[PDB]
Amino acid sequence: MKRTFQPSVLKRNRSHGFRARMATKNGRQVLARRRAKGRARLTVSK
Amino acid sequence: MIREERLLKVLRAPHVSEKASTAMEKSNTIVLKVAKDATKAEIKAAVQKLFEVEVEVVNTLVVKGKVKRHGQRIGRRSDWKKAYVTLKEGQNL
Amino acid sequence: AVVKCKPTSPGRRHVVKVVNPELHKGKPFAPLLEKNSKSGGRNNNGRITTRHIGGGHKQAYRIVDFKRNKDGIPAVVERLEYDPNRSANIALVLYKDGERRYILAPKGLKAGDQIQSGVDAAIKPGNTLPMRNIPVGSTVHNVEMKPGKGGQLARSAGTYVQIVARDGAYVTLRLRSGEMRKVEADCRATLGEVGNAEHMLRVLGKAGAARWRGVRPTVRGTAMNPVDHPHGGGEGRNFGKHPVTPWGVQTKGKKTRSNKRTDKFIVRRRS
RNA sequence: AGGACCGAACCGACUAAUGUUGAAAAAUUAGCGGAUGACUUGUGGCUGGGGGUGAAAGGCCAAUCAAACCGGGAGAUAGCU
RNA sequence: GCUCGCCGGAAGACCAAGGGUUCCUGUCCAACGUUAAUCGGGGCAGGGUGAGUCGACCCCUAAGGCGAGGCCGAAAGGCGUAGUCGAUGGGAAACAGGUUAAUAUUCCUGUACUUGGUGUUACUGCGAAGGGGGGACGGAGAAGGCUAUGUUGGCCGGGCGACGGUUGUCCCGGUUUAAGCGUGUAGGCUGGUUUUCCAGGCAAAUCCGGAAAAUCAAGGCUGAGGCGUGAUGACGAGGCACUACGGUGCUGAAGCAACAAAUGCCCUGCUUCCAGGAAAAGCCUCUAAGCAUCAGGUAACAUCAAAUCGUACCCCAAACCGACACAGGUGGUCAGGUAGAGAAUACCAAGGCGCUUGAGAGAACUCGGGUGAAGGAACUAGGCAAAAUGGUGCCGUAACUUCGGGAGAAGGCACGCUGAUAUGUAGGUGAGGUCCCUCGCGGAUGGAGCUGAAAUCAGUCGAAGAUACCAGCUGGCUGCAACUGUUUAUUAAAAACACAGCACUGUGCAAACACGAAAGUGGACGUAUACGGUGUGACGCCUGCCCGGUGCCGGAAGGUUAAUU
Ligand SMILES: NC[C@@H]1CC[C@@H](N)[C@@H](O[C@H]2[C@H](O)[C@@H](O[C@H]3O[C@H](CO)[C@@H](O)[C@H](N)[C@H]3O)[C@H](N)C[C@@H]2N)O1
Ligand SMILES: NC[C@@H]1CC[C@@H](N)[C@@H](O[C@H]2[C@H](O)[C@@H](O[C@H]3O[C@H](CO)[C@@H](O)[C@H](N)[C@H]3O)[C@H](N)C[C@@H]2N)O1
Ligand SMILES: [Mg+2]
Ligand SMILES: [Mg+2]
Ligand SMILES: [Mg+2]
Ligand SMILES: [Mg+2]
Ligand SMILES: [Mg+2]
Ligand SMILES: [Mg+2]
Ligand SMILES: [Mg+2]
Ligand SMILES: [Mg+2]
Ligand SMILES: [Mg+2]
Ligand SMILES: [Mg+2]
Ligand SMILES: [Mg+2]
Ligand SMILES: [Mg+2]
Ligand SMILES: [Mg+2]
Ligand SMILES: [Mg+2]
Ligand SMILES: [Mg+2]
Ligand SMILES: [Mg+2]
Ligand SMILES: [Mg+2]
Ligand SMILES: [Mg+2]
Ligand SMILES: [Mg+2]
Ligand SMILES: [Mg+2]
Ligand SMILES: [Mg+2]
Ligand SMILES: [Mg+2]
Ligand SMILES: [Mg+2]
Ligand SMILES: [Mg+2]
Ligand SMILES: [Mg+2]
Ligand SMILES: [Mg+2]
Ligand SMILES: [Mg+2]
Ligand SMILES: [Mg+2]
Ligand SMILES: [Mg+2]
Ligand SMILES: [Mg+2]
Ligand SMILES: [Mg+2]
Ligand SMILES: [Mg+2]
Ligand SMILES: [Mg+2]
Ligand SMILES: [Mg+2]
Ligand SMILES: [Mg+2]
Ligand SMILES: [Mg+2]
Ligand SMILES: [Mg+2]
Ligand SMILES: [Mg+2]
Ligand SMILES: [Mg+2]
Ligand SMILES: [Mg+2]
Ligand SMILES: [Mg+2]
Ligand SMILES: [Mg+2]
Ligand SMILES: [Mg+2]
Ligand SMILES: [Mg+2]
Ligand SMILES: [Mg+2]
Ligand SMILES: [Mg+2]
Ligand SMILES: [Mg+2]
Ligand SMILES: [Mg+2]
Ligand SMILES: [Mg+2]
Ligand SMILES: [Mg+2]
Ligand SMILES: [Mg+2]
Ligand SMILES: [Mg+2]
Ligand SMILES: [Mg+2]
Ligand SMILES: [Mg+2]
Ligand SMILES: [Mg+2]
Ligand SMILES: [Mg+2]
Ligand SMILES: [Mg+2]
Ligand SMILES: [Mg+2]
Ligand SMILES: [Mg+2]
Ligand SMILES: [Mg+2]
Ligand SMILES: [Mg+2]
Ligand SMILES: [Mg+2]
Ligand SMILES: [Mg+2]
Ligand SMILES: [Mg+2]
Ligand SMILES: [Mg+2]
Ligand SMILES: [Mg+2]
Ligand SMILES: [Mg+2]
Ligand SMILES: [Mg+2]
Ligand SMILES: [Mg+2]
Repeated sequence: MKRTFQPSVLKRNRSHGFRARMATKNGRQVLARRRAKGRARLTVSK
Repeated sequence: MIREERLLKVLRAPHVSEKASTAMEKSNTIVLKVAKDATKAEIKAAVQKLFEVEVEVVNTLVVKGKVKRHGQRIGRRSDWKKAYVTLKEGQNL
Repeated sequence: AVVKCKPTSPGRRHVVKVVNPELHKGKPFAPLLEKNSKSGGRNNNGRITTRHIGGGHKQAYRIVDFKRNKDGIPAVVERLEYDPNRSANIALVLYKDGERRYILAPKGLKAGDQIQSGVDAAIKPGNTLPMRNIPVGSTVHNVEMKPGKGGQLARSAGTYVQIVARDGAYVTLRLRSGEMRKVEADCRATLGEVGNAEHMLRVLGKAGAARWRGVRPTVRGTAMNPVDHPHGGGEGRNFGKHPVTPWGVQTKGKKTRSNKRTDKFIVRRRS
């Protein structure tokens, strides 16, 4: 059966990438929260 | 003109392997490790000045580094650049 | 001419089409073509604002001259063409100076016919004049509402406006709806009726034919649940409500016009 | 010519048996419907939660839907166990 | 290694997406692998991805995104102009052969091609952010001409058979060659040329558009394939020769024709239809400002350059999505032989596999199948399931009907093989030869050779000839829904939804209505033969009475009644 995760790198980066997060103030707050938690990976970018 | 500082930085090491040896002794091609940011023109000029050999053409590829495990800890080796430098049929490097 | 189809299949049995052998069979005139993509009834918020819109055949837009501004220069009708953007047919006309335009094709216009616009133009179908120069009692179409704006009324297939009275700076017009409206006398009109009057005699015949025209299915309010529509709900078929729109407004008789800015121009409503 | 006919690909899912700590959190086997169309499919895009979308089943919106998920008010309140 | 079995429109081959070293070699067997493991997609080490032409980057735009100023909004923000991004689409150029353990249109060999920078020569009006052209476009259908490809014959090399026969009308193997360059054919489109003039193309134009004469009758464009060259080459059966027995050195014959033939090409064509079928750049062309014995343009030649990144490997799957080495899911390309209408189905080729526990035994019972006396729905809620039917041609086919249907109604007959007609017919194809020719890829004639249904007559075998696989059960009465469609992903596919049609009602355009504190946007680049809402639901015959209640519409005298004063 067709499962929910159908990978596409371009869609992944356009939806969740660094530049997508920085384009909006709420995405920038996502980055701030993850930096404050100390995540080794801020975004799906790499 | 590429400067000599750049030319002395560009070449890193000779590459040793069965394919490299066969290239040298069949097609007069030396296989070199070069700088990751080195262009074909830079490799040609550097080889021509530092090894004093006339170069026919340069082919390059980027070698992706291997993921390895050291002491049950996961690391990765660096990518490097390999250059196939064909000499002009009488050079003997 | 209206032709009933033979019942060779259930989707064909009830089809009645309008075939016009006088329409151009080739491609439209390219310099007067533009693109127009479909909306799906969606506005710039991405939301559906008009229901039942979507799909249908791709269509290019034909630039049609509603202003009719080349006055003094005669034009010859090069041909009649099908226009997918409207119910009326259009006419490719060539001006004596070498310019080509599209116009709404009035009834009786044929290739080779001559037309002209301006105050000095003759009074015959296809000619465009200010209604101050058009006689009272005339049948006109493509009627301007503001001088120089371009025709806005009586543009559909087979429609026309009747000049009923002239008083001062204003003409009174009878519109297809039955309304009596005041328009400035300096507004232009084109003599005659819009052609293709048999447009209303076609029978689509099947659901797919409506789908071809970009119309999506209408679901009755009673067929829904209460959360979806005021008419929804009921074990079996129940109504017991005053009929309303999906947004709760009475939909059988309740008037919705509220324009005090243009009230003064209406002599009589359509009734 | 045809929302025409029979029938593969392709799309679907009417019956039965199996399976039900499965090979599988919806399938397999044998049959079954559509198969030039209101068809089907790849890539990309848009619509956001009392909101969307719905040929309308309260269906669907990431195995979650008569109001998604995540974090917070929050140790809600619990005459109940 | 030999044998057996399985797939073969796939269970073969090449990719995109996704993964990321899983690729190759050596080495090890703890753990991982549903068993063992010397093996592995496992551990460890080393190796491996070579491009002017393939792809990306790049130029160009779609949907859509963002958006200088700006407009709007308590703030955050929303929208949007100029623009700028954004492929799933448009835009230059490379092929064949050889080679590695592992890359190859990338390396080597041979033979090419494109675009640009210079410089020499010759000629010369160049010039854009502007104008025009072009790019540039649908569905269905029909046919011709071809090719890929296949079959047979010919040819070359070899063979003479474990058991009757096999020097022949016998058997086996091979019978391949590209891009490019030249030529310009089947087909398709279009009348050409010169002269004068002009309210159009945001200005100009010699370009496009329009008008008016003369003149000639063929001029142009496009275009598969073929042919020649590329190629005295390459490849090539085999033969000879090494092995550290996994692979490699030398040498090399023939390499043709006929027939069949696409879903590929001519074809972005042609015919027809309505539901009327992107954009922009590259490209061609025209001028403006302007440059103006400069620049620049065209042509030729020589020279230089063409960067960067990807390239291993899997890719219907043990490497992707499914927690698994999981009977699931996953877009594109290719399409051999016999039979067959076929990409169905059966059996095979090339290629790939036997699905990572085995070995016995031959109880009940479960699962998946085969057969079955006599009966034949008696079973059961119910013929559920099973059994049965099943092809082509021909004959023949009822009520009813909206005249299309019903209909494949129902039912019935023929069907293998051999010979004759005719040692291969009708048809299709068509060599040499022969004549003519606005002379070549021409025409007419002629039929050799090749291919090749179908019918009739005669005979013949079997229980059975549509023999396997494959492949409708049929008829009658009645409810519902007109019909094709849609739906509860995962217990409901239906009489439910939709539907064409009908009706009522709103709406005069800054439309009603909808999304939006707004600006705006959709409706619609539409304009009452239009658009929205509501109910009903093809079609036929029809749709009666009630306005008291609730709603809606109209009225505005009178009574009552807000802020205000
Ligand atoms: N399994 C056996 C293989 C299978 C493949 C099949 N195509 C054939 O292939 C052979 C093929 O038949 C042979 O052609 C011969 O025979 C043909 C007629 O039969 C003739 O047209 C031809 N002129 C003649 O030379 C060829 N020499 C070798 C091929 N391997 O036999
Ligand atoms: N004019 C007379 C027509 C002639 C054509 C014929 N096909 C039939 O058509 C009818 C058709 O049979 C009817 O189906 C019935 O019978 C089927 C089989 O027994 C059942 O599966 C079905 N449940 C049952 O309803 C149908 N209801 C209406 C059709 N008009 O009678
Ligand atoms: Mg090279
Ligand atoms: Mg490279
Ligand atoms: Mg509607
Ligand atoms: Mg409706
Ligand atoms: Mg309706
Ligand atoms: Mg409705
Ligand atoms: Mg509704
Ligand atoms: Mg319901
Ligand atoms: Mg309600
Ligand atoms: Mg009820
Ligand atoms: Mg009720
Ligand atoms: Mg059909
Ligand atoms: Mg479904
Ligand atoms: Mg099935
Ligand atoms: Mg059917
Ligand atoms: Mg079918
Ligand atoms: Mg319900
Ligand atoms: Mg769900
Ligand atoms: Mg709630
Ligand atoms: Mg609290
Ligand atoms: Mg608690
Ligand atoms: Mg073997
Ligand atoms: Mg590894
Ligand atoms: Mg391996
Ligand atoms: Mg083990
Ligand atoms: Mg052991
Ligand atoms: Mg390994
Ligand atoms: Mg700003
Ligand atoms: Mg914006
Ligand atoms: Mg834009
Ligand atoms: Mg761009
Ligand atoms: Mg693309
Ligand atoms: Mg490989
Ligand atoms: Mg051929
Ligand atoms: Mg590869
Ligand atoms: Mg397994
Ligand atoms: Mg699997
Ligand atoms: Mg598939
Ligand atoms: Mg098959
Ligand atoms: Mg047994
Ligand atoms: Mg048993
Ligand atoms: Mg048993
Ligand atoms: Mg049994
Ligand atoms: Mg049985
Ligand atoms: Mg029996
Ligand atoms: Mg019996
Ligand atoms: Mg019986
Ligand atoms: Mg009984
Ligand atoms: Mg009975
Ligand atoms: Mg009983
Ligand atoms: Mg049954
Ligand atoms: Mg059966
Ligand atoms: Mg009954
Ligand atoms: Mg129905
Ligand atoms: Mg009916
Ligand atoms: Mg009825
Ligand atoms: Mg159906
Ligand atoms: Mg269900
Ligand atoms: Mg079901
Ligand atoms: Mg209406
Ligand atoms: Mg308007
Ligand atoms: Mg408007
Ligand atoms: Mg509006
Ligand atoms: Mg309407
Ligand atoms: Mg409606
Ligand atoms: Mg109904
Ligand atoms: Mg109904
Ligand atoms: Mg309706
Ligand atoms: Mg009052």
